[PDB]
Amino acid sequence: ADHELFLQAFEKPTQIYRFLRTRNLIAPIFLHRTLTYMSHRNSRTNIKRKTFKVDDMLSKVEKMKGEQESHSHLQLTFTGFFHKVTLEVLLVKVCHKKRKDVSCPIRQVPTGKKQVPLNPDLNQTKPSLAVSSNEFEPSNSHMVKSYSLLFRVFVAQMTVFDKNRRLQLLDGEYEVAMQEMQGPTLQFTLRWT
Amino acid sequence: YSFKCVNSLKEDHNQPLFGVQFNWHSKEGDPLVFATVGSNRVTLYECHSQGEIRLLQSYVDADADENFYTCAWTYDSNTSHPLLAVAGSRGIIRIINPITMQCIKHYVGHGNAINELKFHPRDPNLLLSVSKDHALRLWNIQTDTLVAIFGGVEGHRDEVLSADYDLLGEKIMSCGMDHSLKLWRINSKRMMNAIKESYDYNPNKTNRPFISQKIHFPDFSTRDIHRNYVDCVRWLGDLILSKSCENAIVCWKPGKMEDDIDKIKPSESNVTILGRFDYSQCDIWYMRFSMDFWQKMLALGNQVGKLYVWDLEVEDPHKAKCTTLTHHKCGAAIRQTSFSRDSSILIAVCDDASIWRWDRLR
Amino acid sequence: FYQFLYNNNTRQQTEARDDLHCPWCTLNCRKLYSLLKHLKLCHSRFIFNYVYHPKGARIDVSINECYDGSYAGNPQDIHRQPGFAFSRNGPVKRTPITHILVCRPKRTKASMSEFLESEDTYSSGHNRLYFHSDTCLPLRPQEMEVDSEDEKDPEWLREKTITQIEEFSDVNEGEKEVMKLWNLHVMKHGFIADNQMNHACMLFVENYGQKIIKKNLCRNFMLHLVSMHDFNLISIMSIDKAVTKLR
Amino acid sequence: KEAAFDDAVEERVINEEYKIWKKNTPFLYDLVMTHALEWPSLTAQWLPDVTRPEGKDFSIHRLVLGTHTSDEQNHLVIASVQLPNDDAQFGGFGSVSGKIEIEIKINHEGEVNRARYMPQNPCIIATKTPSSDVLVFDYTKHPSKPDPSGECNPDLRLRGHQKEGYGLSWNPNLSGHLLSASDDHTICLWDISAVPKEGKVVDAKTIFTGHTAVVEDVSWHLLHESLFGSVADDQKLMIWDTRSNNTSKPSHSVDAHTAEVNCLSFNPYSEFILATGSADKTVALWDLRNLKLKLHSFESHKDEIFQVQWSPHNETILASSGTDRRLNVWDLSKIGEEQSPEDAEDGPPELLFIHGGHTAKISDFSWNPNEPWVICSVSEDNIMQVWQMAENIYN
Amino acid sequence: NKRRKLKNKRRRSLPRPHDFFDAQTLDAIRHRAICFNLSAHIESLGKGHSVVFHSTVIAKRKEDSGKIKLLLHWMPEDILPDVWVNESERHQLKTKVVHLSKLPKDTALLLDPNIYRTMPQKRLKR
Amino acid sequence: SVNPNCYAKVMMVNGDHRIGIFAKRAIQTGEELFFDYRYSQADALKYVGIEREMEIP
Amino acid sequence: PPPATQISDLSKRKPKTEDFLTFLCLRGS
Repeated sequence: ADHELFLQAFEKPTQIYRFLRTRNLIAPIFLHRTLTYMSHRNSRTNIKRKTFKVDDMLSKVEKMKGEQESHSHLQLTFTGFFHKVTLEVLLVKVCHKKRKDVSCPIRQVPTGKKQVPLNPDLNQTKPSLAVSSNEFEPSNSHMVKSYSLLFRVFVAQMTVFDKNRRLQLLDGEYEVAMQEMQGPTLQFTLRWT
Repeated sequence: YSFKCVNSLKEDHNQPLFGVQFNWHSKEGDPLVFATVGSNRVTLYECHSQGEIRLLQSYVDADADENFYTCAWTYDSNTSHPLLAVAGSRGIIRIINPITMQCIKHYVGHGNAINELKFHPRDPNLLLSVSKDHALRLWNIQTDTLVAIFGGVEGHRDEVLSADYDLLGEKIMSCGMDHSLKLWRINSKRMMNAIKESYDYNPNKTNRPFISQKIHFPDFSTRDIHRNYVDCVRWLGDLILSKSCENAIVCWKPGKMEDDIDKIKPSESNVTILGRFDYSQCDIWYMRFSMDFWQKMLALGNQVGKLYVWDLEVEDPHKAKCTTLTHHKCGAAIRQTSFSRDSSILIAVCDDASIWRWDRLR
Repeated sequence: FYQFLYNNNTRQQTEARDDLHCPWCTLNCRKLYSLLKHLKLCHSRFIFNYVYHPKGARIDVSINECYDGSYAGNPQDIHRQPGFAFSRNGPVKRTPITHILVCRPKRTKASMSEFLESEDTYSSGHNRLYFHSDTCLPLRPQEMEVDSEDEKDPEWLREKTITQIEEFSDVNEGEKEVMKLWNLHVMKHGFIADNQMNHACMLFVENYGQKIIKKNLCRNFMLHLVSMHDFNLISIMSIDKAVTKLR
Repeated sequence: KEAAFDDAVEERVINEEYKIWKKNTPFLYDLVMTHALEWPSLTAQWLPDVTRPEGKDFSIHRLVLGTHTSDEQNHLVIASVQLPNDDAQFGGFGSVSGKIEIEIKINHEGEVNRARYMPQNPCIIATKTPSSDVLVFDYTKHPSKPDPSGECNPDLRLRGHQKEGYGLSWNPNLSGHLLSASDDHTICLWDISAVPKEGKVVDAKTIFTGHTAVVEDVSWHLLHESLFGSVADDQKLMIWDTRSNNTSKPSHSVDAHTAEVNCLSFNPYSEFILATGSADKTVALWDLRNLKLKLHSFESHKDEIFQVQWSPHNETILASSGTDRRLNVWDLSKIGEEQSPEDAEDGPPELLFIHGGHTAKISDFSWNPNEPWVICSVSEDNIMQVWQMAENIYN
Repeated sequence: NKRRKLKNKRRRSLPRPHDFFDAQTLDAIRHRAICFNLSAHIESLGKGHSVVFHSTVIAKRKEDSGKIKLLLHWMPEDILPDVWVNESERHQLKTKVVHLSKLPKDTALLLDPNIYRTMPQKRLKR
Repeated sequence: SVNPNCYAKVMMVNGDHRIGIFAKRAIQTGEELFFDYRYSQADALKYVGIEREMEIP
Repeated sequence: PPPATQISDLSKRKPKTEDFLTFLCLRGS
């Protein structure tokens, strides 16, 4: 008869199996490398004789190899807004979710503002610098995720740090898009005085 | 008598249609909503002026491949939300709340199929589901606990398909293919104790489950009324209507004409026949008529698609001045009929997925 | 080549996208044995067969008619009302159960010569859910023990026999009550022996002798006794006992 | 709501996964035992004593558990189980009579928050209860049959904690010495060996107040009776030593993870190795000397983990499980070992094995002496799971 | 029993044990899968094992030298943390394909909650 | 079933004919019970043709 | 159906509506 009805009979089993693959490829029920008939996987034997006190000094070896530091004291100088009204900036702090709380809490602070002209394109004026202290702290970042910054004339966001303990930004020039409620945009550059 | 077809809609599934239901459980000024059960689809509609009918939310039983047979409008006092129970060949009761858009009360336990659904006139939480296995079970949906069951050892030896509540909900008539006429008195001192206790139950109270009761001894029985299958009996006050495949409708009262219905003992066997509103062209069963809200007007369809209409006034079977309304476009099989909570709107449903609304010509 | 068959009435054939790769799970099997082993276990909802190809490999598949798709947890949970089902929010009394599925893995080595040619349960306990016999309703493990549902004498039987007594016309009501009490005494206990017959005598008078006074049907009851003494089930001293119990 | 709808869909999923897991189970597991209990038990542990009947593959093992019920009387229960020492004996392996049963019942109060046997005499046990007093029992003195009167006899029970809690650890060397944690943020100690006929209730011998948060784990060093540590929700663990003057200043301290930590486990073989899980899907370990540097971290788990244990007879094996309804096995000898791309896509080399054969979340998993290759595990569904991995993974 | 064969020794033909799944959930999953493919394109573009990431720029960054950089961003908004890229490697990163095994931990629930649901959903009890 | 764990046996009690059932073999907890209806072979196929048996040999 | 095109029949069967992809699934109708 018509294969459409034949396909219709088998559609649900295949659709079920397609979703089953997707979740297991993300949350597997078992280790496929442990399969007897898949023996080429994990072909290496278990050398249980391998000691584990060696992990102690090996950890020190990588730690002095992976020593990190940060500049010091964020600074940034303003540049004219570009669009076809002043602008405000905000700083936020993101924290890890604990057992009792359902969603990871986030705290925000009004870092400052600047009196940007009404879409100043060029030759607007004769500059101003925004001063940021050492608000970020590695010990604080131990208990909370990395911080981030907000921009509103109008919403925009820019994050300072990553979980790899390496700073994302640097003292070059920046020009972020400015979305409302290409297009609106604010420019500046970063410093470390 | 003062009626004419003003509207007619047909469902696209072309499945045979079944029990109709008009939401008489409404309030003054509420939209006039009625419901109907198909094979596996359930559809609701509201009548409107000019002959328009606006299709309302409609569902389908895409999981249970069965033909729905009976339905009954439902109301919840707690949420003030109306509902409507349904049933079919698989003997499973589902009660969908239009406010919830869904059914969340699941009730199974009947043997083969369900062929009748009706609520208590006073308590909306009590329902009788007549079944194919000759069983008469009662459910306390508000407590979800089962109530006494009727039939059993001395019940109908054949499938019952027609039963009715009286106006006050005190006696329940029952008739099936065995042509037996068995009734049971609700007011029996034992039962309301259980009904009260049906409302007093906690599953976590004890390991002992609720004790629903069993009955086998009707307050009266007989079979002399019809020599063919009976499928339409109603409580005409203290009088009892009855319709068979033999193209006659007969009303009758127990014992002698002076005998009180409530004074009749179970040992009684006498009959008083006072009904001759006969018909024709409808020699097959599984046809159900309709009644107006005020019990003043009787309308019955026909297999050949006509109508058999009489009033419940002083007009009596002494002459039986019939009103045979007819629409030429409808002739296949008038499966059921349904009045509104008044005598103004009549909806006639044909078997071939088509309905035919008749509005009063007053 | 993948063959899909519906009673051979309608069928579709496709071509494999790369060899030794699962169409559904997208696993690079790298072994046709690891492939066919993957097919049955992973895709249990279907059936699979090897029909060979001009190249050498062709697979035909179809639906598992006896697929074991069903709920595996506590059976009592399914029949609860929605919302109450799948609660998992409190301890639930459930019947004990035990199953044994692996006594020793066979661990047979892979071999296609045997595998293609071939292609070419220690449970214990009350597993399934039981239902109330009287009312066709599901049981709960809580009451799973006391539920005899059976006894010496059902209630409806008591009703039917009493009704049948009234049918008799030749019997005055004084006598009619006598056997009603006496009979209902009988299948209440189900005596079967002559010794029990006598023992039932002082037993019946002991329980209902006051009710005999209440009904004031004593004289009929002495005569009802005398019949048994005529039937040899009663001795004279037994009759004396009834007199003492009555008075 | 959609969450209710999705959970209902999730109910179908977990049933599917168990079905799928069951299908593949025999070819990956060398033993499959399953049993369901009337009332869920929070924790379970093997009796160290074991006996193997002559000429009989099934070995006599005994397990101890508690009772958690809705509103009925709870009991302290000890159950026996038979498991085939020889798999060559094919009533699948043994007789049809069954290989598992329960022998001991004693009235229990509330639910067993935590219970263990003191090593120098497994007959005497202590049980953490919803009541403040930590109950102590010995099944030898008490009748095996449950007492229907409802009375319990927590003889030599322990006082000292204001409220209930989690965390119990007998001293491996000192007899009668155990550390208990509570919601009182305090760690209490007792000396059972020194307990007189004082009234069958023993006040805390020593009370510690180091952690600021609810202390939930505390354990002695597996080799040193003097050394012990505590773990609380404060995400900070602190190492302690006995007789060290004030009881609130720890000898050492470190924050284990960025989320709450409630699981501590020293290595029985290596003195220095101390495994520490966390609720942030992360499990780690530390060194007795190197507190500032984490040796390694494990994050394969997809939810909170609070039960950790080191495999017997196997120093390289550590296992943990939690709310993700998964149990993860790790090979220490394989940390960072190069593996084929078919292995990296499967898991890290250090990841030994992953088990997920239980519809309900498992609250406890426990192996036993003399059987390093089987794990008992208690799920919420009253299910007792015992299973043996294939030898092929560990050659 | 020593001669105990495989588990297949049950019966020839018996009534079906009734399937646990349902229809209305099946359609919802399909449409959820359908709308999932409308953005991730696992079935259409990823062949059931891959996801397509098209690159967009939020900010343009220029240093003191000619290493002008762009901050690439991808539409699913559940993608990897946002990274700075230069102008030279623009226009071919405009189509990034990442395997499922390479997805971050948090992305497991971002794409679909039903991938893993913490069944208690709250602290009813320990 | 054709190979039942139970069998039917007529008996005489106090002048009353009755039929009882007894276990054809020893039986453990939770078994399903069977006995031979003992109709004709053609009748057996007509009503009780289901045998639910796999052939070991 | 006469053309046994490819494994693409799966990609033909599922997206029967809502902008069927690849524009070639119609061949194996």
